[PDB]
Order: sequence, then C-alpha cells, then structure tokens
Amino acid sequence: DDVVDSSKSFVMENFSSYHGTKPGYVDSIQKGIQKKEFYSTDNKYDAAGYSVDNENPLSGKAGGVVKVTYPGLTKVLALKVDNAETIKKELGLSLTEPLMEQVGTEEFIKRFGDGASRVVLSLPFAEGSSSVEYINNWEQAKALSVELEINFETRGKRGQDAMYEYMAQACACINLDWDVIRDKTKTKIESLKEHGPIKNKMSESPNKTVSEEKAKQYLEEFHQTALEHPELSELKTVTGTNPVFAGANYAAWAVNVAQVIDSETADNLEKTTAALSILPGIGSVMGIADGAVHHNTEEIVAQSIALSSLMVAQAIPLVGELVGFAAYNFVESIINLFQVVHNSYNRPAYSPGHKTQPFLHDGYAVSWNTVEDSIIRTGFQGESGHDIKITAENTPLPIAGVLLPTIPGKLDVNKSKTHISVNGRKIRMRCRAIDGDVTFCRPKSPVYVGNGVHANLHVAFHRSSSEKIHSNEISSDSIGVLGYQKTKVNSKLSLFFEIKS
Amino acid sequence: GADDVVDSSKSFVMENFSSYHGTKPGYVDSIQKGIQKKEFYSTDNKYDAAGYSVDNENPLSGKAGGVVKVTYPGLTKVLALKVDNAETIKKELGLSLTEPLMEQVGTEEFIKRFGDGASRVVLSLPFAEGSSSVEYINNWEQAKALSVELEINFETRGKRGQDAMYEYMAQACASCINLDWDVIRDKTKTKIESLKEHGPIKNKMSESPNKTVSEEKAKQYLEEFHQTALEHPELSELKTVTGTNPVFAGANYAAWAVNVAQVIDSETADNLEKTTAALSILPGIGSVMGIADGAVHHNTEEIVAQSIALSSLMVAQAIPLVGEGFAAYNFVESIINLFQVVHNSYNRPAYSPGHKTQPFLHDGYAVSWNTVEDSIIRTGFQGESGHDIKITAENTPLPIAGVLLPTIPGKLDVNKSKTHISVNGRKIRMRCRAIDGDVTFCRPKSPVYVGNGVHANLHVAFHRSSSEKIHSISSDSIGVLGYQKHTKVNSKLSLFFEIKS
Ligand SMILES: NC(=O)c1cccnc1
Ligand SMILES: NC(=O)c1cccnc1
Repeated sequence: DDVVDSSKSFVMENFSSYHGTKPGYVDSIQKGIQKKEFYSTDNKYDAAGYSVDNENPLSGKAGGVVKVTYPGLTKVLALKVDNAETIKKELGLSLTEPLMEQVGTEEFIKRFGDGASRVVLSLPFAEGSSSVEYINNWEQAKALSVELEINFETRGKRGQDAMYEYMAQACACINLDWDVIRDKTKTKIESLKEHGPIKNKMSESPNKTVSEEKAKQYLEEFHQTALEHPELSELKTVTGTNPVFAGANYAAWAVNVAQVIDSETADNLEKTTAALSILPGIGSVMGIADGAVHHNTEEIVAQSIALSSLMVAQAIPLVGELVGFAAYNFVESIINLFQVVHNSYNRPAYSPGHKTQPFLHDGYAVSWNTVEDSIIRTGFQGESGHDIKITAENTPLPIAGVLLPTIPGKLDVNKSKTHISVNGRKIRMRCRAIDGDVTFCRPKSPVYVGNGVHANLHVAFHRSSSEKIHSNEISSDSIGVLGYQKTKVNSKLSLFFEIKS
Repeated sequence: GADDVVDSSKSFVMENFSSYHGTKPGYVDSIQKGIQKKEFYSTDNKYDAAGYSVDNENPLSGKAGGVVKVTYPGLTKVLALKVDNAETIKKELGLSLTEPLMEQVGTEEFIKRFGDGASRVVLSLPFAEGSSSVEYINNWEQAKALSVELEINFETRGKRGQDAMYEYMAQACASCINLDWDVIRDKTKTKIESLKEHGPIKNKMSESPNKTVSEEKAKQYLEEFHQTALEHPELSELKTVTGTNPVFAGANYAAWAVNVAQVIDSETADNLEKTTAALSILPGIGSVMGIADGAVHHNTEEIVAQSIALSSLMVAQAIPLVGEGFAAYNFVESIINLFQVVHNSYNRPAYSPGHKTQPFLHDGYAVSWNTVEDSIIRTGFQGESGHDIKITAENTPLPIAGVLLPTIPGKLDVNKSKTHISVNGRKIRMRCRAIDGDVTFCRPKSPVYVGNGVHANLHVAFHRSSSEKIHSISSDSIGVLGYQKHTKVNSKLSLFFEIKS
C-alpha cells in the first residue's frame, strides 16, 4: 500500500553511501558501524556538512567523510512520506513496534526485500535538494564495510577550510584558496596599520565612548582614508558603484560588531561566530548583492576583510566594551561566514521569480502559484491557465498591467479568461498586441495590492496550432507584471517560465 | 471519467434556482423582458454581479447599470466542475470534442445524462481565487426560460460617479467601511472653497515661483504649503490623525502632489477615464487615503473630505511648479473613484500576511507557509506532523537566528531530530530547548543566511504523546527570528496557524 515510491526503489549489489563523521570518530568508525537509526547519503559533500564537532557546531573542527558499503544485495525502499505511523499502517506493519527495528527483521526483509539481504529506507534529503537520505537499521548496519573518503584534520588546514574547499568541488563556482586569503589578509592588515595617512586619521579619533552617529561619521572618514592605500586599490574600484559596498555600510558594519562583542565573547571563536552570525549588513563586507558574489577572487576578498578588520579595530574604543579581537577571532570568524554564504551560492537553487521562489522588488512580492503554473506546455491545441500571486508589503501599490509573450497560433492570450482577482474581486482585462511578440493586458478596474490586499493574476493561453514552440522562438523567458510608474517607466516584476513537452 | 472533472459533492438539483446578473447602463430595462443572446453568466453573489455593471467604454470610471435576479422555473441541475478547461471537460465527459461545451450542455442528451430529472443543467465554477462566490454558466437556449427581476438600478439612485455601485457593495459587510460619498463630496468642495480664501494660505501662494522648477524645489515649497495649509480649522481633525504615522506626513503629500502634476497633461485633464488611468498607476496613494499597516485609518466622512480637500489644493499648487482647474474637478472626481476601489478591497474577506499561504513581508525578509495544510496543526491523535515554511530575503544575505515554537504539555511537543532548516538544499539541524512560557526555541547548528538566490525551508516537526484534542494555546503564531537590531531584539517574522479537527 502506497507510502512507497516503486519507481525510485531498487535492488543493488555492493550498495554504497556516505556518512559524515565528527572529529574523534574518523579512524574509529572505519573499524565498523556500531550503535535506529544510522543515516547515510548518496552525496558525499552533503555528508561533509555533518562532520563538525558537536561541541562547537558553528566553528568547530570538521572530522571526515566515510564510504559505507553493504556486501551482497541491498533493497533500497523509497518512501513518499516520513510519517512513521502512516508507514507502519499502510504496510501492515505492527503499529506498536518501532519502524526501523521492524525493517531489520527477516519478516520485513522477506516481504519488501525482493530477494535482498536487507532493506534500507530512502527519503528526499531536503527541500531544494536532489540528494537522497538513507535510513539504515542498526543490526543490519554491522554488515557494512567502512572506507575513508577524506579526513579534514589530516589536511592540516585552519578553521573549516578543508571542509569547505572539499564541498566546493561539487561545482568544479566560487572555488577560493583560503590559505592564500588568510596570508594576504594578514599582510594587508599589517601594511595598513603602518601607513602615515592612516595612523594619522587614527590619532584624529576621539578614542573614547562616543555616540553611534558620531562613531559612524569618523569611521566613514577612516574608511575613505584607508581605501586610498595601494593594497586596497582593487577594492576601491569594485566597491565604487554599488551602494551596498559603500563606506557608510562598512561603518555601520564595524559599529555593529563593536557593539555586540564583549570580552567573554571576544575570547571564544564559537561565541564570536554566534554573535557575528546574527548581524545584518554582512553583504557589504562580503561584496554580495543582487544575487551574485562580486568579491570572487582571493585578492579582493582579502582586501575587504583587511579593511573591515581595521575598521572594527577603530570602532571598538568608540562603541565597544573591549579594552586584538579585530585581528584574531574577528578574522577567523568572518572567514567562516564567508564560506557558509559562498557554499549557499555554489548550491543549485532557483532564482527569484523562477518556480515558486518569490520575486521581491519595489515593495511588491510576486510568485507563480505552483510549479506547474510556471511551465508553459506546448505542442498541442487548446487551453492552459497560469496563476501568479501578487501582494505588496505595506501601503497600496498599483498593478498597471502585464506583458505576455505571444506566438501566432502557438501561444495566444485568451482575452476572456485572462483576469486578475483582488481579494476575490474578479477584474477582467483589456489586452492589446504591441510588438506582436508581446501583448499588454491592462485591468478594467484599478488594481492595488498591499498589507491585507492580495491578487491572483490568472493568465490564460490558447493554442490554435499543435506545433511545438521551439528554442530560439520565444521573445522572452518571463512574464512581465508592471507595477507603479516611476523618462517614465514602470516597476518591473518578472515571473520566469519554462517551455516543456 | 466524469468524476475527474465534476465535483459530485458540490452539485445539486434545486427548485426555483436563482442567481444574479450584472447589467450595463441602457440594458437594465431591456434585460427584464427576457434573456437573449457564447455563454450567459450569473453568480450566486449579488455584490459581485454589481462589479460587472460598469460602462464597457469607460471601465474605470463609467456609469453603473444595475443588477437583476434571474430564476429558472421548475427543477435545475447545478453541475460543479473541478477544472475550467473545455477540452478536458468535453473529453472526460465523453462529449463531442469538436463542438463548443455550452452548446452541448443545453441539449436533451446531455441534460438526460447529467440533469438527474432536472429540466436543464447549469455549470458551476469557483468565481475567483480568494473568493467564496460561485460563477454560473448558462446555455443561451435554456436561458430563455429565465424570469428576470430587478434587484437594483444604480441610475435611479441618480448619484454621482460610481457611488451607487460602491455603496451597494459595502452592504455585504453591514469591520466595514461604509461611507456616505454624497457627504464627502459636499464637505470636500466646501473645504476647498474655505482653504482657498484663507489669509495665511493665499499669502503662501504668492510666495510661489509660479513657474517650471526642479523637483527638489517644488517639493520644498509644497511641504511648506502643506504645513501652512494643515493649520486651517477645517482640516483640524486631519492635523491630529496624520500626526504620528510617517506615511501620512507632508513630505508624502508633496511627493503625491508633484507626481500628479508631472503626469497630467491637457488631454488627460479633460477626460475622467483618462485621468483615472493616469492616477491609478502612481505610487504613494496610501498617503492621501490614510491607509497603512493593513488598516484604513481615514474611515470617517469628515476625515476623508479633509484629506482629499488638502491634496486637491496641493495639486493646484504643484501644476505651475512642475506640470503643464483640473485640481478641483477631475482630480477630485478621479481620486474619489480610487478611494472607493481600495476601500472595497479592504471590506472583502481576505487572509492577512503570514496566514495560509499569504507571505509575511518585513525587514527585507519574505516568509510563508509552503501550503495551506502546513499552516494547520491537526489535533486529536497521538503522533507526528511536519510543517514547511519558505524563507527568503530581497537582496543581501540576511540571517535567520532561530525559531520560537508554541508547545503544550504532552499534547504538542517539538520533535527535535526531525525539525531542521534547509538552505539551498543544505540540511541544517537545529538545537532546540524548551524555555519559559510553553515556547521552544530552536537555533540552527550552522549559520543560516537568505537573500536574492538563497532561500530556506524551515521544517517544523510536532509530536503528540496524547490523543486528547487541543482546546482553546498561548500563541497562534510561530516566530521566525531574523537579524538582531533601547534593547537588543530580533526581527520577528510571524507565521499564523490554525488548530483543527
Ligand atoms: N551523518 C550523516 O552523514 C548524515 C546523513 C544524512 C542525514 N543525517 C546524517
Ligand atoms: N455580468 C455578470 O453578472 C457576470 C457574473 C459572473 C461572471 N461574469 C459576469
């Protein structure tokens, strides 16, 4: 009875999976799997993320990854739910005994093993992940042979560099040499601290608790002065245009750090990371904005970190409780946060306006209602409807209309089924072709969205031809929802679609 | 088959089945003599029908016809459909895939197969997303048997603009914005006349460049004009209610005023429909309407007339300073219509941010229950449930510090091992501890950041050791904590749930 996905289940000889292991168990675990649940994964880089010292999960040492292999035949049973009660129930299992202890018995292995020596349960690893998680019964797991994939400690590297440089292999991609960056950062911090112009600005410092608005002003001056050093010249150029990367934001960052780091915290890397990790504005130092990692060479990353460090040094006497943190634990900790965020951007992910990820802009939030909505099926005659959610954060903002791609016969707008519903008020639309690759639909009643007022734009397409829409044929890959008017232009809210079938 | 397109449970046979039809001006008398002609449309909701009665040539601001009640004699079958797709429906219902659906629906054959003894079949579809109304689709031939009665003629009410239509709709909600627009019109004109004579005001006017000037200089003048203007006795109340909320400050009135002058040329000024089109796509209207944070604050006839009277005066002053009479004529007429539109939205039942799948938008974050079912915590059974919350942010990396989960002794506990947060697919386990007041605090074991292109799925797992139904918890919300910002607090992102079963 179906809590079990047949199509993703199978039997396999020498079935292997991966298990991330904490420091102090790497050698130990190779001697065999001892305790039901023992977890493994088909993805060794995801395995790696489980290797960090449990006493210091944010910043601790990473242990390693092992490959575990069942000799003989192994049944991998893929499940559609992770609800043990449903599972115990739709498989005629005993609803009293645990699930995993049951999958280890011969009775269960007989009925679901298909001839295999044990069953291993399979689940989706995580939302937004295509990896797989295996749940193994402890008894059956004593059969596994264990082999070393990598020990991060034998690597001899600082912080969690070995773990992150490993994961970064998944994408062959931000693949930085953190050893190079560490040394360059150290060098630049030292060089900065000697510079005549900078030592001077420093002496212009009130060197005592001042108001936040004042410390910021000084730090903006320090930043401007420091950014003229030859060692930060590349950084001067790359931070030159984007508002996120401006001195004011470095200043706000330094001030913020100074405010939260006490002595107890300063003196411990785990506690320092915990405290830094919850601050806003880190994107300014990382050079991360608009969905891209701009600071993506060792040289530029090290410059930004050096600058930030000198600035945290300045802000401490100004707003800090600290009577060297800036050059020690602050550097070590921020390096960790760079690596966490870089790893995120390295992972396959849907961009705003793709699938059901919201597109967030000018106060609006819009999204395809479901994944299927974001798909425009082709190669048949007939209708399809596509729902887009629209709201705004606070005050009422208008929706002027919507730009829809068109192809004669293959994709026309159905003028009478296309509409926009505002808190249930159905508002028909007036659509007129422009380009002939684009139709513009305006609502026949004013549309506003805001806190408490949401809309569902329902796009209806009609296909007179059975011919498939081809690769180089669609003028755009997005639908353009137009917000308020602001040369006069409209706030542009994009939902990206895919042509399938 | 048929079960795959017809909703058996929501279908019925009814005697003297009635529905409503919105009729355009000029047809309110002619329609009462019978329904004649691809489909005839009606609805179970007479206020929704009202929305369809506006002059097609002037959709935005034209005259409203009326509403009629149409009744079939004897027995009628209402056939509720699960899909609105003609092809799917003709197929699964084994119809002629070549003829129009509604043509076939009106034949003897079809009526015998699906009418259950009724004299005809009417099709039923959800009226719209976010609405609980129903849309009826009627065959033209069969529609001939309909007797037609007047429900309301909006023209006999002989009121100005669309007042009669909107005042009728507001009856849906007996809370409810139910304004007398006749009084607002009278009060408005009366105050525009009073303000325009005032010594201090008339003065302030002659102090104006009365010529094309930059935007920053017109804004300054209008802000000044605003403050002077606000001290008039007749705008006394307005003075108090716009005192504290920054949305309502003079700066925003001037921004609005300047916006209106910039976009209204002579052609537009001379036409109400064109004026409403131009006005409807401007940002900032919440400043005039007094609408913010999910509430309509300007909800008395007096206070609305004051706000409108002020904006008009201000647009009048902005026109010589940044533009190309209209200020007291069409601008008033048009903005009145827009108030009525947004008011009607707020009167309509809708989900507030963070309820069901409506997103909660705050401090750069967007969070939402992933599906409706996630937002429900089922009760009255022992065992597990899981709850998915989408989390992202608009631009730079912003942290998620943790989550606050409501609990109940032995009725609802947090399953610590299943609860986790996945960041672009990286599954991050959580450290959860019960704190004071029946709340469990769970913080991630690796730092979490979200931003453009980085999203998370927070997966909350509850466990119930008792089968005792949960009776009327401390909170009705889950508190996702953002970045840390008197005292140190975290950004609060609330997801609201319902207890059912
Ligand atoms: N220790 C692990 O590698 C692991 C894999 C999957 C789920 N949980 C833990
Ligand atoms: N004119 C109408 O009342 C109407 C009802 C439902 C749908 N479309 C039009």
